[PDB]
Amino acid sequence: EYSGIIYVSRLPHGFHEKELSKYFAQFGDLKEVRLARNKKTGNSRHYGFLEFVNKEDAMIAQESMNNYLLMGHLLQVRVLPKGAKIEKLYKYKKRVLVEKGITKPVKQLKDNMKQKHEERIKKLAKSGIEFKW
Amino acid sequence: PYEPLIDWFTRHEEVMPLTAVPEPKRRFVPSKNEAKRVMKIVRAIREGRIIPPKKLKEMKEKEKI
Amino acid sequence: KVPPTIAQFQYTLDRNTAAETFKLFNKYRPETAAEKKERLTKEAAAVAEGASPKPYAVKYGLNHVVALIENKKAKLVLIANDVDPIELVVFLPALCKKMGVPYAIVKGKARLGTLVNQKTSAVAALTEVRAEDEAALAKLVSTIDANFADKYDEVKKHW
Amino acid sequence: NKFVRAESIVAKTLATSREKERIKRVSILEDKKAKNETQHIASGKDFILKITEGLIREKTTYDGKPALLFIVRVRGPLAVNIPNKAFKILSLLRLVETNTGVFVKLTKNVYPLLKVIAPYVVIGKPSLSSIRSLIQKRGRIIYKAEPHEIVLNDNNIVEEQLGDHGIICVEDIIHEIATMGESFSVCNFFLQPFKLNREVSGFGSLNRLRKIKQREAESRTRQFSNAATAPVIEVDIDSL
Amino acid sequence: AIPRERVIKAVNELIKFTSKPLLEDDEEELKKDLQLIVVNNKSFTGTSKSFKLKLLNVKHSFYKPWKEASATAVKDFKVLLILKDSDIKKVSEDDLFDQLDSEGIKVDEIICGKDLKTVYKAYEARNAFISQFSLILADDSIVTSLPKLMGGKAYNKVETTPISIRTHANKEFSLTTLTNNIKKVYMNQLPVKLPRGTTLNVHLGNLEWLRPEEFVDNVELISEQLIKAYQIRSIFIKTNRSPVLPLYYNQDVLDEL
Amino acid sequence: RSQSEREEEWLEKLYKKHGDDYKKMFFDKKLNIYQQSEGDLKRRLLRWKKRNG
RNA sequence: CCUUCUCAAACAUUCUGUUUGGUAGUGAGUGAUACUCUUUGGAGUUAACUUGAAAUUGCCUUAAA
Repeated sequence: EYSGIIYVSRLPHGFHEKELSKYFAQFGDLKEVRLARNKKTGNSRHYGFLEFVNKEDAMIAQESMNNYLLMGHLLQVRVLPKGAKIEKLYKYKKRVLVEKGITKPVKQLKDNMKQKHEERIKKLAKSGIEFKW
Repeated sequence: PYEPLIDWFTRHEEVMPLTAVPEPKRRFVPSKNEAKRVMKIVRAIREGRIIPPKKLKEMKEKEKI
Repeated sequence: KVPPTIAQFQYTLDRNTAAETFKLFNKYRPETAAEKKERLTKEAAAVAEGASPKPYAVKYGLNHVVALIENKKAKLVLIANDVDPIELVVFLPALCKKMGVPYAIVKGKARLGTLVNQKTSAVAALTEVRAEDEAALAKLVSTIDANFADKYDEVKKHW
Repeated sequence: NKFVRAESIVAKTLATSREKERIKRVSILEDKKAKNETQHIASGKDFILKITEGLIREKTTYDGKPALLFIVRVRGPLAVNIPNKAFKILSLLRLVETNTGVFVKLTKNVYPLLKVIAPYVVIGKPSLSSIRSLIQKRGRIIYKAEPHEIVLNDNNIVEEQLGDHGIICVEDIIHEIATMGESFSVCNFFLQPFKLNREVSGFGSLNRLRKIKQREAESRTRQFSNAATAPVIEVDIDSL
Repeated sequence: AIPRERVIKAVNELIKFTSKPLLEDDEEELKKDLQLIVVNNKSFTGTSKSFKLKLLNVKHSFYKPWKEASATAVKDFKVLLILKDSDIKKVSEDDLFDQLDSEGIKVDEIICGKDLKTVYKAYEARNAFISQFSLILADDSIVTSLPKLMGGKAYNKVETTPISIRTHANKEFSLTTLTNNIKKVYMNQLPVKLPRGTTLNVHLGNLEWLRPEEFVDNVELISEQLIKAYQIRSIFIKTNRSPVLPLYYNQDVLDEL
Repeated sequence: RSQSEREEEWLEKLYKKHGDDYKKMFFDKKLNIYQQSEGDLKRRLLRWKKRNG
């Protein structure tokens, strides 16, 4: 048997969750659609999972989009066996760096840097390379 | 009576072509018939037989008014 | 009913695949009589008063296409499904399969003729393509293979 | 309704994302320029591009002097849905309907909006003769509830409408619009901007070819720079 | 400036390390031969991660030895020129060769933004074409469009990323401007990126390149420019992840944190 | 017999691009648009020279 | 099945030289040990390489009808 969950790959760039929901909403009703995305960057990975309320809608979508060509990408859609419920898929967005580690006093980190430089000199001496300062 | 076809011959793809037929130079060389036609048109233009397209445009621009 | 070789046609490509194939083919329309004539006249005029690369066009002649096939030069072949002398095209699919050249069956010979400035073209094939469309050509070949050989793997069976 | 395919949806989404990125970048650059933090930007001085027939490109800077401009809707890009940022600007000028055009006063505060709505519309400075012809050929006056949009017909109607500022005839409105008059803002809003007829306005054998030729010429004549410091493109509105 | 004795000692130690007591040169010929200097700073250009390249002035850039010594290698050094569509027609390969053959430098190919978006659109083809060239020169106008057309993979390395080159004189395109700017870049500059991070690295080339004394002079010149540019920090001369050799020690920068 | 003006001009380019090195002329892509053999090129060059300096 | 942010100034005006500014990207995978950082949990930098645009889940309406 097959479940309502569907796995779709080879998604063209920019084919986000909203577009998938709008396109697949014609085939009955879709329970939920999720698209894989990277953590550091919000762009999708070109593959996601969508669930259908009824198995007939899922099979119809799979048949229609089995090898559909979409602007240079031939979409491949598979119907998972019975069960195999979709797992979590966070809606990752662009990550912007935030600076927090400047609380230490400058005087303390000065001595820390001096000690680190001395340790580095000792280490490079231990590695078989003779050097000073 | 009614049975599916069998690919006994088509099962294995043909790795090599059928006939060598060494390629002629014309395939790797610009067309000679086009050159002959161009030379014929040049001769016609020189003989005052074919009006060059630019000359036709110039004449028509004066005309129609 | 009809023998397995007959009814192999009419199992054409889907709407999207056929549309994409025709869109790709429309970028390589051979120059019509007027276009070639004007180009030749311009060349003559330039020569009168005083190095182009190989032109790219779709090969469509039945004899020319058949010659291109069996030499593995052709990459994609389009076959009309409404050829009145069916014997002229019955052997084309099997010959292409034996030679391994990707092939497809399209609806209507007039559609093939339109993209080659002809009333009716029995077949339309591509030999060489520009580097820009090479990736597109490979993608179309893969899509056609997936939609024809696997989807219609029984096209050569069940009379 | 009719089935919607995936190709159109994907194309629309990509075009909308590109337009949104362009608008965000342009707005951010303009806001920084207004703040006078011009230390690190591509360009600070404004630029206006004039394209005319063969085609000749002229690049000129924008000064603070007021100027008269005419804007006409273009209905482009093809697969770009108007974003909210541009939607608000279009609604403020009530130019949503295609082929619609109105007269606005060129000012520094209006340059960012013109840049934002640059691809959607075509702008330029019409001559006095063109303005007079446009005003005297088309017009609308809202008449009494007032669900009627009857075309301008009588001079006495002009007296009834405004009256106070000496606007007693269509020529008064023409002078106020062409010249930098005090009532330029008031008359323009009440003028119910014109609904210019479409170019081809036909369909058929010859009409299809003419429309195809016009579309081909439009791409060459009009371009979408999409640059952050894209100069405002101006064409000869007098021809239209 | 830092004494030249320390740099001499560091280069001598690198020379000793390069030699130590399975046919092709997989990674060995590049691991113990590459010369680079690591410069530390307080979040180099932390405001934004721009892909701007800084062309450090060098009396004897590695480009000439790189071309000279690139003959005996599988990878062949090449120069890529990218110009706007309008000016590509005016630019001629024969003229470029004639005006550049005297100096000895050559241009392998000339490309335009139109080509990148049509023939090199494919990711595989784009990667194959970009990887061929080691030096990339792009017209100042088209550098902003290049990242979108050429993707981000080419920017993962200093060699692949484009380098801005001036080609306009009096606001009008001038052949001589490009002709001499390419020469200046080739034999009078050293590109280097400005990463959005504390660490900064400059690739000085292989060890067999410009003589150690010339290498020391180049290191001193680069260090002077870096000091005059940013509030840099401890600097080390390093081979491929080999033991670091400190060269400069900045302390006033810490108090400014 | 005589050589055409275009043929004479092309032979002049071959001459004052390579001179007498027919081997180099055989690989001259710009001038040798038609990949003619070395013998034909040398024969044409000799014929042109016989009627010129 | 739409195409991609194709330059702006100061000096010098030898007709191009000096200085500045504008460049936020398909993803996945492999991988050579240094920088700081806050002390903890890893945040940003640092060689090199494979890829069919490959991939199994990181907690406005005349391209109208």
